[PDB]
Order: sequence, then C-alpha cells, then structure tokens
Amino acid sequence: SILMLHDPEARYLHKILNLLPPEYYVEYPLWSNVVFALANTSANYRPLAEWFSQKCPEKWNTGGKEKLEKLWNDASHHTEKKITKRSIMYWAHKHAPQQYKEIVEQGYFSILAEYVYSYNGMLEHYMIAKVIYAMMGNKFVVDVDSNGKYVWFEFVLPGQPMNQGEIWKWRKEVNPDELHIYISENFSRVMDRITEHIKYHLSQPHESNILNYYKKLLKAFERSKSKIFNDSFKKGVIRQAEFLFRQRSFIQTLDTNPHLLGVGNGVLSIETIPAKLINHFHEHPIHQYTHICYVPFNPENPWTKLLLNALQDIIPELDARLWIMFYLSTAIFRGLKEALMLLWLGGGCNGKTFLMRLVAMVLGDHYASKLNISLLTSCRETAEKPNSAFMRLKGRGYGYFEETNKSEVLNTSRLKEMVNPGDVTARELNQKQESFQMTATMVAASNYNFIIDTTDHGTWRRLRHYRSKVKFCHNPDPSNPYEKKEDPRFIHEYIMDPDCQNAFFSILVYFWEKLQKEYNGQIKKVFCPTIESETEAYRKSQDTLHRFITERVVEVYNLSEVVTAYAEWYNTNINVKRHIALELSQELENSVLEKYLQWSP
Amino acid sequence: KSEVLNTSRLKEMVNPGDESFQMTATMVAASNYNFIIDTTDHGTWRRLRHYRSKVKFCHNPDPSNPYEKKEDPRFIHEYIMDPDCQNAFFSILVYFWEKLQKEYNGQIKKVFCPTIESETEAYRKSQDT
Ligand SMILES: Nc1ncnc2c1ncn2[C@@H]1O[C@H](COP(=O)(O)OP(=O)(O)NP(=O)(O)O)[C@@H](O)[C@H]1O
Ligand SMILES: [Mg+2]
Repeated sequence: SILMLHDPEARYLHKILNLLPPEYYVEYPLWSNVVFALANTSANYRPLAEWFSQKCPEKWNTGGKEKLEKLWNDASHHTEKKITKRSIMYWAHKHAPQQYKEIVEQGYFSILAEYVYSYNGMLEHYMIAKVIYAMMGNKFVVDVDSNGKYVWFEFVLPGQPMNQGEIWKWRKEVNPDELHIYISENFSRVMDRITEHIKYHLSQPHESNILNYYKKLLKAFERSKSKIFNDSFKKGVIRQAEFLFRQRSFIQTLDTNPHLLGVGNGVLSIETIPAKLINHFHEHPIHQYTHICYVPFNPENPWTKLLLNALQDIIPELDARLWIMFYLSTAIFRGLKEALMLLWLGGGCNGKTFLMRLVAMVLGDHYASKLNISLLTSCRETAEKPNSAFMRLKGRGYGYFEETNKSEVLNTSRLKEMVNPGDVTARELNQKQESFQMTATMVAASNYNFIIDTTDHGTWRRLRHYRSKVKFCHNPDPSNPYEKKEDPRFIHEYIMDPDCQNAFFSILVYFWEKLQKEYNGQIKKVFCPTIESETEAYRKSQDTLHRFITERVVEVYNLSEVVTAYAEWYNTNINVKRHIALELSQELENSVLEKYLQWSP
Repeated sequence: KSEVLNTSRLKEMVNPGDESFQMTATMVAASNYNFIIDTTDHGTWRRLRHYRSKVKFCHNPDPSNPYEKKEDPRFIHEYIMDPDCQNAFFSILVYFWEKLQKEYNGQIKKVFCPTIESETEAYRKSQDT
C-alpha cells in the first residue's frame, strides 16, 4: 500500500487476484508454487511480496506467519526454471469468467482513452501497438533468428483451428494472421466503447466551448476510426508491435530441456517416475513435437500383446531382447548419453527394417530421421557448405543406416565426430556456421560385415554387434525353429496404424523407466552374455595379426623380413594392402609375436 | 595411426610473418603414435619441442608401477559442462600467465626445464636416418 500510487498494474493484479472464488491458497504446500510464480515474476515487488502475504487469507493475518517463513527466507531465491505471471493470468480467467474480464476491458479502455485524449482523437501505429501488446501480451512472442530475420510464435489453445497434435505448444507462423483478425475484430468493440463514452459526455450539460471541443473530438475520432481496418495501417501496426513483443534469448532456449517431449496430446514429462503428461496450461518453451498420443503402458491391450509377441519372435534370446529394448529406450532422451553404437546383420526377410522403421516413425521426424550411410562411409571431411545430411542430427535423438554394397570399411575417424558426446561444428545451407550437441542414439543394420580396419582401444570399447537368428520364408519347413512364416501385414500396414505406434511408444517409455529405476542410469551395467560374447567374437575376428599368431606362429628377425611375412600373411592371400607397420609399430613388435623374445637385430 | 610430417606449411605455421593473415595462437599436436619427420635442416629443428607421457590410466592398477592409476569416467562424462570447474580452470590459467609474466620476463625461452630439452634431444637422436 506504500507503493500503491505507483504501478497501476499492481492495482490490476490486486483486482485479478480478488476474484478467487474458493480458498485457493489453503496453505503454502501445494500452493507455494503460485507464490513462487509471483515472487520470481514480480521482482520489483520485494515489499509487495510480504504485502500479498499479509493479504493472503491464510497467513500472518490468521496467525499463519510460519507458512511464509519458508517463503520469504529465500527472498532472492536465486530462481531456477521460472514460473511466469501468465500462470496467474490463466486462472480467474479459465476458472471464474466475467468480473476479471470486465476489469481487463476496463484497463484496455483506460489506456486507449488516455491515448485518445492526449493527442486529440488521432490514432497512429505505435498507439494501437501498445494497446494490443497490453491486450494480448501472453500469447505471442517475437525473436530474431540466426539469419537476422524476426519470426512470430503463438501459443496454441484448445478450441481453435490447428494442425493435428500441436496442442499446448508453441507454433511458428510466418505471419500472425490471427493477430490481424483480432485487431480487426475485437478492437472495434473498444473503439465503440470510446465512442459511446464520448457521446455520454456530450449529452451532459456543459459550457458551449466544451460541447464544441467534444464535437470536434468526436469528428476526429470518427475520421480516424475507419483506419483500423485499412491494410497498410494494419501492416504498419504489426511492424510497430513487433518491437514490443520481442523477447531476447528465446530461440536458443527452445526445446533445450531433454526431459520434455512434444507429443500429440500435450507435452510429455519424464523428469520423475512415473512419467507425467501435461495436457493443460504450462510455461515450458516447447515447439518441436511428434504426432503420437501417449497412454500409460498396459499389457492388457491387444496391440501391446501383439507387439510383445512380435519382439519375442524377432529376438528368441531373452537377454538379448532385454538389452536391445534397454538400448532403444535411450532414444527418447535427447541429453548426453554413453558412447555406444551397434550393428546387426542377417539374411533377407529377417525383420530389421520393420523394427528400425517403426522406431524411427514412432519417435517422429522432429526427434528422429533416417541418415545416409555415406555420411560416415566418406572419410573426407567437408570444408565449405558441409553436408546437409550431417545437419539432420540437429536435436534428433535417433538415426539408422541400411545401405551396404558388399563388405564396406568405415572411416573409424569420423566415428568420434559422432560418438563422442562432445561438440562438433557444421554450416547450414546458405545461413551461417553453427555447432552441434552430440545427443543421438544411432544404429546401423544391413547385410554383409563391416571392416573396422583398425586394432585400437577405444572405438572397440565404443561399439557393439549382433547377428540375426530368425528368417522368414514362404516355405516354413519344419525341424527349423529359426524359420517362421511371413506377416506382410506387419510391414505394409500395422505401421501406418496409429494405435500400434501408440502401443510401441508406451512400451518404449516403460522400458526407459525400467532402465531408470534399476541399474541406476548407466547402460554399461546390464548383463548380456549373448551380446558380450558375440562382440568379443567380432573382436577376435577382423584382427589379422591375432589369427596369424594363433595359426602361423609356432614354438633379420627385427622386422627386416618380418614385415615382408606380414605383408604376405594377409596382403597376398587377400588382394594386397599397404602394411606400413614396422619397428615403428612397437606394440605389434611386442605383441604375442614377441613370444620369441628376440630383442636383438 | 602413426603420421608422417611433410615439412610443408610447418614453417609457415610457426613463422610469425604477416589471402594473408597473422597467427596469434598457440599450436600443439598430440597422438598415441610416434610422429615421423623427414627433414634434417636446422631450420625446423631450431624450434619445436617433444615430450613423452609416462603415467597411463588403467582401471586395473598393476602393482610395482606408478603409471597405472585408474580411469575416472566422471572426469569426461561430467566435470566438463560444470561452469564452476571451467571458472576454476580459467582462474588457474590466468594465475599461471601472471606467474610467467612477473618472472622470466615474458619470453618462454628463458625458463629452464632440463627434462624437456633432454627428451627433445633424445627424440631428435631418433628419426635421424
Ligand atoms: N514377428 C513376425 N512374424 C511374422 N512375420 C514377420 C514378423 N516380423 C516381421 N515379419 C514380416 O517379415 C518380412 C520381413 O520384413 P523386413 O523387415 O522388410 O525384412 P528385413 O530382413 O528387415 N529386410 P531384408 O533383410 O533386406 O530382407 C515382412 O513381410 C514382415 O511383415
Ligand atoms: Mg526389412
């Protein structure tokens, strides 16, 4: 009340909070959240925080000063993720209609009347922009992009035309059409209020010059009233309001929190266990989304049983099934992950494409996409205008590769450009140079083997492998438990079906929360004898020197002709490669070949 | 893999001469494999310094060897994105810059580190074909 004279917006907030039909505050538990909203949002209101506490129906006034005792102690509070006054704006708006609305138009009319009175009934772009920003300031936001071009974002609400599944989220608009419709529809009511106010004053008894002044004002306002609908005037008003709606540091703070997923029925939160769905008002800056509705995991659903049976069919090994599901569970999380990546091959009709594609299109194009094999096949790095395919992983958490023409040797150098959870820079199509954040669960499956071509620690630790065990053929001959019939309905349909995708998403989130509760969070804790044994068998293979030791080494010599024997060991039987390893390769010289123990030239 | 020096633009990079641009940066290279140098002239060998790391991190520390220690996954998986750790490291770096500024004048070819010269001379004894 000391600062009551200043900031009529304080009066506006007071009248807004006066329309709380039930006892909203109760006590500070379950309601301190709103208190924090006021505290953090109402910064300048350090004394008005205590003043509102005094006004709180269950507080110091009712002897409940201990309720705020845990609330004014953190006066500065060093605020974390912030609640906004728009949250306060939301209730007493969608909880107690009228009254609140009436004071809202009262404030609008006050501002517009002040502007009209000050400048003798002449209206320009900036005045309308101020009124509009004070009139719809909680639904639109403007921020300059990387290319130096401003963009418009609008919060979506139920009951209005929209694309499918973009509810409770922020949409990008090249032009705020709804803003034009609004300024051409709702603002005319305020202008009519101004006109009737002028008429009411005109009807009152006054001196002759007062009536002449009011007649001149009415004529000027009538002249200026039709300007609110002209195209150029509206465009200029939008251009002026552009500056008012600008909010610094918005685009770079969009879709940054990896614990929130944009789904078709709101936003999915995985901060706690169990994961909760926010299908109501919020304030998180979420723009990217997938069109998959989220439902709690339930095995009783027929599609869930069908999918579980399908996973059993594809992966006979229970431990391999569990490990694969746990690894795929990390696709939803868009944060930093352990440096793991696997491959798995097999014969035709194995079922790779079904599972990989289903995961890819259930995570959505925004969070997952298919990437070309040449992105890592090509060892040559791009200098200017890097790969736009290399830019497909921006924000994406999943990517799969199915393209191999016979055996292929990978770079083993650009792997750490994609496996290390660190940073890497890439320049987009004709816009600017930027940097990445390596957060993506990548997979690669196709026929034929992969040539690692190297024997080093690291890349070997940061890699896994698997092989198929079931084949589908139209001849399901008996005595072959690994041979099963085909279900072309699985690939041609059953994927475009939304219900199957929803069931798979439920299974995936259940597996993610299972990996969350047990094994802590790390993935290098689950025990899988099959996968580890297969990976160490792949370790034994592709290591030519080890096979040479195993079968050629029995029970001058200082690499003078040992290098020639090595270049004949594998570079003759198999075409030929440049074997530059020599005494320079002291690890090879001191490998198991050193069992001769001949350290003498 | 092991890499061979090519004595191309090694002189250009080190040289402080002024498209064209200056090089007001500190350049360093490291690898797990020995480098190969073909040139012999004193022009390149008048500069450059070699060193060999001794301690190696192994989660299974073999006895009778102080070069085993252990792998700290928390040093890489985290402790890097921490603002506080970066602030402390920056403070240490500026403190060491001040240390180099107050003593030994400012030039770096004034502090005596006999280990580094001995190791560089030993390395130059190697690669002498
Ligand atoms: N559990 C299952 N039971 C029966 N049929 C299935 C099952 N899963 C997939 N199929 C079918 O098996 C066929 C194999 O599909 P697909 O994934 O394209 O084979 P693929 O091995 O992954 N690709 P490719 O290796 O090049 O032949 C499709 O017709 C699927 O509908
Ligand atoms: Mg397939």
